[PDB]
Amino acid sequence: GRSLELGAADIQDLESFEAGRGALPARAYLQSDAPRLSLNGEWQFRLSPGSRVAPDDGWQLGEALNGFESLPVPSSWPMHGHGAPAYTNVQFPFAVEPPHVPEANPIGDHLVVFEAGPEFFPHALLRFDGIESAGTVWLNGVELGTTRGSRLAHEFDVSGILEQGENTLAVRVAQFSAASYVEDQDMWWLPGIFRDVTLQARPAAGIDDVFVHAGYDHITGEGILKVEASRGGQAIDAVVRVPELALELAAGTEVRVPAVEPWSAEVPKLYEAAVSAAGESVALQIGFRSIAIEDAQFKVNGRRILLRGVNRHEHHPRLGRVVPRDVVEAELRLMKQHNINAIRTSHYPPHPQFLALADQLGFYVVLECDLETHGFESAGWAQNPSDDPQWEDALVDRMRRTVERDKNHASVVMWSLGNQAGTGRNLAAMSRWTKDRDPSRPIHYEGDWSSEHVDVYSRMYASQAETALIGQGIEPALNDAALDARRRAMPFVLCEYVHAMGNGPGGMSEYQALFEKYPRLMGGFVWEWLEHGITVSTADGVDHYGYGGDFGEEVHDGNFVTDGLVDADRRPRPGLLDFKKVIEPLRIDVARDWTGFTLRNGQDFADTSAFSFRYEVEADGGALDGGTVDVAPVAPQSETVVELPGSVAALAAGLSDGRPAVLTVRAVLGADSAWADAGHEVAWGQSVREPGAPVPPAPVEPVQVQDSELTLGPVVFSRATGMPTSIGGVPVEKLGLTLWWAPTDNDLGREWGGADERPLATQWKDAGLNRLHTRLLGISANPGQDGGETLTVRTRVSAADKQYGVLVDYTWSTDGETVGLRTQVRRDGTWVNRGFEVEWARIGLEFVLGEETELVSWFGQGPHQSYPDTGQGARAGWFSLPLAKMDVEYVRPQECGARSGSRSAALQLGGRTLEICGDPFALTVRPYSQDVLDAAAHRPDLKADGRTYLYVDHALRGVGTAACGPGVLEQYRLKPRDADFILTLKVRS
Amino acid sequence: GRSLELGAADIQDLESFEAGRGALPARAYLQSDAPRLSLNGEWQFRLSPGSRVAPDDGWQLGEALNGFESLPVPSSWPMHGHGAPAYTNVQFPFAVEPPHVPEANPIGDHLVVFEAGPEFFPHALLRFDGIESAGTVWLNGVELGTTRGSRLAHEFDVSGILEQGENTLAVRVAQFSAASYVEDQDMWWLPGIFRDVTLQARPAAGIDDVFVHAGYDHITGEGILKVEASRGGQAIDAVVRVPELALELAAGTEVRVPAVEPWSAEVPKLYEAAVSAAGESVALQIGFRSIAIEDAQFKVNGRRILLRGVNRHEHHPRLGRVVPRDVVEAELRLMKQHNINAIRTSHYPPHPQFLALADQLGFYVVLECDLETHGFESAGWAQNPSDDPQWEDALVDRMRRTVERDKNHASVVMWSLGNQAGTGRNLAAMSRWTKDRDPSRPIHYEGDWSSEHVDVYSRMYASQAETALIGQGIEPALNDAALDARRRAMPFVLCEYVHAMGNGPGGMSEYQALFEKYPRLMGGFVWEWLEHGITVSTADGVDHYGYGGDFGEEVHDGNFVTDGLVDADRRPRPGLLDFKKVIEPLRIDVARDWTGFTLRNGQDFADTSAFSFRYEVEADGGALDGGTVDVAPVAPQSETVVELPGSVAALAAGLSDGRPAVLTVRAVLGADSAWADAGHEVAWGQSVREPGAPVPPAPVEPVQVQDSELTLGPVVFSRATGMPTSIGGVPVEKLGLTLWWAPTDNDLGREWGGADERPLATQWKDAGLNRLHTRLLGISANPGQDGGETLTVRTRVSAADKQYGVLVDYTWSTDGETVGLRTQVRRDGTWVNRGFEVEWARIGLEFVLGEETELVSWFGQGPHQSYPDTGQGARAGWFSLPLAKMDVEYVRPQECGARSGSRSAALQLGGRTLEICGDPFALTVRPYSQDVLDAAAHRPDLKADGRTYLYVDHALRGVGTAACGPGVLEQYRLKPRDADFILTLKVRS
Ligand SMILES: OC[C@H]1O[C@@H](O)[C@H](O)[C@@H](O)[C@H]1O
Ligand SMILES: OC[C@H]1O[C@@H](O)[C@H](O)[C@@H](O)[C@H]1O
Ligand SMILES: OC[C@H]1O[C@@H](O)[C@H](O)[C@@H](O)[C@H]1O
Ligand SMILES: OC[C@H]1O[C@@H](O)[C@H](O)[C@@H](O)[C@H]1O
Ligand code: NA
Ligand code: NA
Ligand code: NA
Ligand code: NA
Repeated sequence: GRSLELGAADIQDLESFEAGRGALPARAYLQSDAPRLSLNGEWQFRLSPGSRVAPDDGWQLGEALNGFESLPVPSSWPMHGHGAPAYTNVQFPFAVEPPHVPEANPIGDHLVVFEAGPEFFPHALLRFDGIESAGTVWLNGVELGTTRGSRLAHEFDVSGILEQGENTLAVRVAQFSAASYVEDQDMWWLPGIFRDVTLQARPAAGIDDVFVHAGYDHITGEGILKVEASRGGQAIDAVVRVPELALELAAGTEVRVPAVEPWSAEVPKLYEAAVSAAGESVALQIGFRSIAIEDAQFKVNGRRILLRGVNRHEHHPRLGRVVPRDVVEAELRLMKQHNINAIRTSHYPPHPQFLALADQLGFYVVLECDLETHGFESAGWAQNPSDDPQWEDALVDRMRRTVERDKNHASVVMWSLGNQAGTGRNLAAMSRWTKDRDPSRPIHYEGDWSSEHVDVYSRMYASQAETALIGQGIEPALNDAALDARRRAMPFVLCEYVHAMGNGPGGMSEYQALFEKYPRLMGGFVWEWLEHGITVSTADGVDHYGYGGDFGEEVHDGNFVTDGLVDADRRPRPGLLDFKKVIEPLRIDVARDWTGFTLRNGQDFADTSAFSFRYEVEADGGALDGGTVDVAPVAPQSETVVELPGSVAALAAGLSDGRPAVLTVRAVLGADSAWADAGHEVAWGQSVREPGAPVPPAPVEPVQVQDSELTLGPVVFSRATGMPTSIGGVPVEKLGLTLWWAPTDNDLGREWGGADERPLATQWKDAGLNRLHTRLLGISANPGQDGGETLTVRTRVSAADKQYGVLVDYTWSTDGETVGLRTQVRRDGTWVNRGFEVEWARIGLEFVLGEETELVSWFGQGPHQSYPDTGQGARAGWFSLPLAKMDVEYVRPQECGARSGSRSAALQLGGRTLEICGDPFALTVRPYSQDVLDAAAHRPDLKADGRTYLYVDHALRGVGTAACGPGVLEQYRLKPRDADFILTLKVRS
Repeated sequence: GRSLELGAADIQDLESFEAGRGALPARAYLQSDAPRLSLNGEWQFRLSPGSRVAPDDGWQLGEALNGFESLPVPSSWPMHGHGAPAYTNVQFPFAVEPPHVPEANPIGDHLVVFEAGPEFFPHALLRFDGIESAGTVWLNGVELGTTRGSRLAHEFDVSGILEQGENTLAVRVAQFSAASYVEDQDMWWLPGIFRDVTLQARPAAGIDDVFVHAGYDHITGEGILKVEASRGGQAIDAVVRVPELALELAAGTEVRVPAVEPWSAEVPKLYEAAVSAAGESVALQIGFRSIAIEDAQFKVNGRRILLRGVNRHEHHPRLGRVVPRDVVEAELRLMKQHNINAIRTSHYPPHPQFLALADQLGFYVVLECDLETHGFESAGWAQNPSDDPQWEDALVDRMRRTVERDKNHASVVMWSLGNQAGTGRNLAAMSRWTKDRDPSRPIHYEGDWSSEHVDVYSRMYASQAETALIGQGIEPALNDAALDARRRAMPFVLCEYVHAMGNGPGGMSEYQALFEKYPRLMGGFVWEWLEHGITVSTADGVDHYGYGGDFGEEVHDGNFVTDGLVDADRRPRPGLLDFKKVIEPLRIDVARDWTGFTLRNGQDFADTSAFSFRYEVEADGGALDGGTVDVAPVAPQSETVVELPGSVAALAAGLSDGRPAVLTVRAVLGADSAWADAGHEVAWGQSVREPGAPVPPAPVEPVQVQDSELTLGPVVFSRATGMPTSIGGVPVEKLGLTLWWAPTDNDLGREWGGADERPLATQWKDAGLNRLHTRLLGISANPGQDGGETLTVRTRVSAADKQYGVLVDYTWSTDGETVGLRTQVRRDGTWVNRGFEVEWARIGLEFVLGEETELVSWFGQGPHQSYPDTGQGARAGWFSLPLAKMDVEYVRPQECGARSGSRSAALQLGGRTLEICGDPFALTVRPYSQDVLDAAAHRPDLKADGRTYLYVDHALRGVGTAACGPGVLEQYRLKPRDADFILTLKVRS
């Protein structure tokens, strides 16, 4: 019969399996002297909820615009009130039935008027560097075409459509399209024209495309240069000038430069070049380097390299997918400042401006195509576009555009087909296309472990153990003997490892030792550089980051998008401070006798001439000595023993026994670089003269007994509970055993393997670890010394409904000045619950004091937190921080702020100071309780209550990376056990 | 050394394994002419948080009372502001380490001054009928003793301690003691002196104990009477008078009464008797009945009986464990009014006054000892007191006191050792003790399935299938051949079945048919009679019930305590209305031709003389005919065919085809009974002349097309969505498919068996059933009739991230007056998620109307809700209720209120009325959405939004009893399938 539905045609276009239509051939992004006009600025924007109600009212013509309001472009429009951001990880936010699209599909109509001078005639084009996800483009009312591939560039010919003077550009953007099925990255869904829009003139006798080939003969030191130039796809005559190298050559001819300085992330040497035809000149930066796979090793310029990498998404906490250039420059500088040398453009090509910065600052780049079909996995990959022939042209297009845009950049050392897209015919087609087009760069793809269509073997989150087996070449064989032979000849990369969500990542050091030991291991890229937090405010206007669910999403994945080394505003997390140290390119081992240090240059190409080597001896009262020592340049992968000045060793010999002192040797920048100023720290090592264990105070002065209180020097006990009620005028509200901490994001993740896959957080809750109860068994005084008396308080700790417990005995002693506390812990019964062994977070004490703390000082590791499998970046020394600065501003509050390896601590409580000494303990000080910390979903929920929560831990569990990847390694697990530890306390007024 | 802890002695007493000390021998509760004074009234009360701080300040003497305030006694003191109620099911609220007690142990000091006249001298006693959990008792400063067994009676001799005139009674009650380990019932923890306190004189030549033996010879009709009387444990001479039977006999001699009328729950004949010694007379009610197990059947007075039972806890929503006498009488009347004939005193003996009411109203009683160790189960029963020899005397005591108190009551037909206490030596000792003491009553205990120490085979929540196998005697054998032979000779009882939590219970009819078919099946007792809800109010003072967690509990079990047939205030839930019908003691099957009905007397002893048999024919406009028919008494377990007056059949023959009419036959009380008034309904049956399927309207008048709307008679469609936007001026805000409902408590329970034990609620959430999305595929008009046109709207329904869907096509038609809606549903793809088949809650439509509804009327089943496996109590007829009265006030809001079997419906929306007809559909009407219903944890969270949510379901799932016991039976499950159904709509103004 009849057909009455609306918008069927717009929707049928959105449901297209094809690439964009009407676009010029894909080419490089080129700096050209051709006239250009940026259309970035204030556009007009109208939002309709779906195609069926998007007006077809000739709005493209620019006149009589009702419903339109101002909107900046580039933009991610949900970041400007229009709709809301939405976060899913794997799950699609719409029903999975490709190529169909939901009825709720935000449609954004963009319109801008601009002036086209005569220099854009006769020929010109319009360039869009990114539209998420489907663009339709009209100029002065005529349709130029459509765009597909949200992070890829499209160029449309406007010759004979651009009119001199006023022009009107109209763009209809659909959030969802068939392309959404192939853009399922773990990140926010954010439609918009989110990258540059540019009018460019195309002069006659110009240059459309250039393909730089710049190799390096590491034996002769020769460069191998060929620069290809074309117009309309055909090779053209052009001249290539490289002044610094005294070169003038024809485009299209290979020459041998007698001697070039080769490009690497370490020494990113770049030669300025120009490719000139009659009507247009293109300016290039040329880095001479050759990539090769040899002996199951990934080599640049003849050397195996070590990738110290991160996964870099593009995200801004207020602008969405638009990352301003000053943020890009700052964050790339920040990466270099933390010894990073490699970037994976997870999981799509970056802004085109990124590539020149990577060339200049020096990163080995894995440039990744915009392709991810992860949400088909949950259905056994049924309908996976990667293996559906109908999607072949769309996916080859995506790969073509990815390669063509960035093929001229030395920093790109690998092409990646995409991410988490399964296996399939279209991936093979993308590989063959890339391999034919650009043999000079190995192909990467992790989704197909057989590695049939790639040149490197890539995995995500392989455990340290499996990595060690791969490093030795003894991983299990593939069933296919041919494929196994190929894959065993491949070097191995962790495209994602040590997931950096919340407190953590743990186990980074164990990976690094393998990277150093085994040449086949190329290194690894941390998942991920940044947290995708989005700024939002509450009533009082206090700012904080939002995550999945905080924007009304029907389906989401919560804080899983906040999984980074820096926050959305690029403030480092402790994991980055640790990472910087783990990947430091020099190793400095200070001799115990302070006569010198062993120095190993862990770089691949550079020597140590860029570094100044500094030493300082610090003591309780500050610096005793310091200076700089001169070090003959150490070659890459070599080592030497540097003598320290004799005054240092002599100072060590003169220290009275038990006086703590720390010798630190640092390698800093001898001069300003392009990524940091002179004096910036790159590497360091220490040797510590530990303080002698604190003398327990003689048990002098007998305990005083009263009706309800007991008194032992400065300590007052409740005779009912047997617990201290004040120490030296400091009110104590509670003292008890701790075995639990507020779960980290890692603790909320499933630990696969074994019959028990409950997250540790759930194991703890089931076991009652968060709700310990204490029963008093007895209190007794015993002869001490010369009248004095110790006080022993015996308790048992358990939880409601459990038969297992620990016996905890506190023996107190005092000489009137310092208080001696010995704690003994003994397992009672079998610590099994729900059929599995219970594990502990800690063995420690919680002191709850009835006064606030202004300042915390300690001798130990710092300044930032450290847990058994983290804190590589925490060095030995003396530290002091205001209470608030002891905390860590994770988006979801969780256990954090512990300072492991403390020998002494001092809390300033108003006018008094509480001092704690003893054998190594971890230190934590909070203005709120653990229950307040666990309950909080965002930082504003953390309310101070005027108390001080002081945690002193004899033992801590590790933090691992169980949110995604390995849990805590065996050596850092904490099974129930017996324990004993001494402390001394003292209050100064 | 020294020992400084406080309260060690009080705590060591609380940790005692022994029974109470200093108490008189256990005896019956006896109505005596001895002087008595109740000390119930306003006592003084002081609360301390534990033994170590409970003052030892001579408070027992009554002078200088600081910290004391007024408190009524009996009381559960947390119900009066002192502390808070706390609910755990299985889990103990304290660490499990018997006999030890937590430091947080509320200690309640009770004190009262009273006057003792001379009639309490020389000898007297003090009687406590219940103290939870540990009592210490002083009178005028001297310690009488202690109490253990919280629901058991203790009596202390006060001779020479009671002083003439003023006396001061002091009682220190500890909430927790070693006894708590054996009182772990699924209920609130509520300390207090919660039952009577009584001063009783003990005259010389009195009677301390009496033991009535009153058997019945069902062959001769003789009574067998022996009344034992004792003083100080020794048999004494007394005279027994039974006037009605012309008997005067000696105590201690067995006589044969020539003819007695025997006692049963159906005919609770009681003979008044007095047992008199010189100094005291005891008044008794004697019911002659004999209990016997024969041929694997439980028989009373020579007949197998059917138990129609409930589990009766003692709970009051504002007074806790104190249940006022008028509530006890009312609720027992209410039970009889719903055909219940049996009570299990779950899981402790009731108030002593209960036993006379049960004798008088008529219930077969399972009287259960106060014993439950359920919380040791989770540890493999390690340390279970039931098998720990140190607990033998305490547990034998409990059983002794239980039996001695109530052994004289005919209503007690079984003794139960306790509940969920595992297996063990002490249970065997309790059984042997009871068996020696009172052979006249079989022993019940469910915890030991081997049944070694019991006389009946008892289970909880055995499935209908397993019950059928037990009923046939073909359940699997025990390993022990001797024990198997014993158990197979036992009749079988479900001490708990068809858990009545929230919407439900389902599957009651399938159990009942087995009880009727198989003599070995004794029947069953529903878990439980009442919800243990506790009254609380919010800001505006609106009252509602609280459950676990609503009182600050650290560990609890939420609404699992609200699992009853009536609410805390004894308002019936729909499950009780269904239960009443399922267990109705007469079966009335009305003949299709309306000539008569088959009547089966399902009683065990009584005939049908107590019933008046009434008929009524009702039609659309009300009653057409009615009257009473006389029925010659039908013997128990017999049946007959009763003719109806010829006018009834003739009326059926005269009905024009399609005119609905309902013949109902009811058996009501011919005269007032002791539990209801004359006319009270006991049983009923119906025969319905169904209305003819509604004629679909001729598809006349063609559909009108506009830019954004389509019009088809009274219906206006949105051309974008293709859905109605108004019908006859009634705004329609949404129309779509439903497959999901707000989970019931049953849906939140694990369905054991199979690899999938996710609750159904979780299966639905994982599957996206609660978040369906609809895509429009096409809208088309088609030739109807004489110009007219149908309108077909094709849609697909799925959910985000899922590949499965349903195709839903709506074909609309109208003649200008009525609207015809045909809906077609077709499965698209395989409905599997997380590896398991998805099940649906329903196949229906949700109409969301933009106006409120005042009234709902329908022809179908009613007046209360009905689901496929419930609604036995809903009868056919015409019903009309205000919107609010369509809802069901479950404590936790959940799916409820559906009216299955509807043929027509009418919603009054202000001035207009919306009418729905069609083949059988279920009807639900709410002022709030399903998401609001699912989110709500208490009724105050249900906010009306001014809309009407109308649900019309072609198919519904059952509700089952999966919260505890069987899920939905196979025949009521709802697997994805294709479906089609027609409806007609019409708006009257
Ligand atoms: O012009 C349409 C097509 O032209 C091809 O030559 C080119 O490889 C593609 O980039 C595509 O855009
Ligand atoms: O390419 C084959 C691989 O595919 C992955 O998706 C899978 O998780 C691996 O176990 C491996 O089989
Ligand atoms: O008087 C103490 C004991 O006396 C026994 O004769 C009696 O069986 C028990 O009830 C117990 O109370
Ligand atoms: O008495 C033996 C029984 O004990 C129960 O606790 C158990 O759940 C049953 O499976 C049965 O073994
Ligand atoms: Na992914
Ligand atoms: Na938290
Ligand atoms: Na229980
Ligand atoms: Na709910």
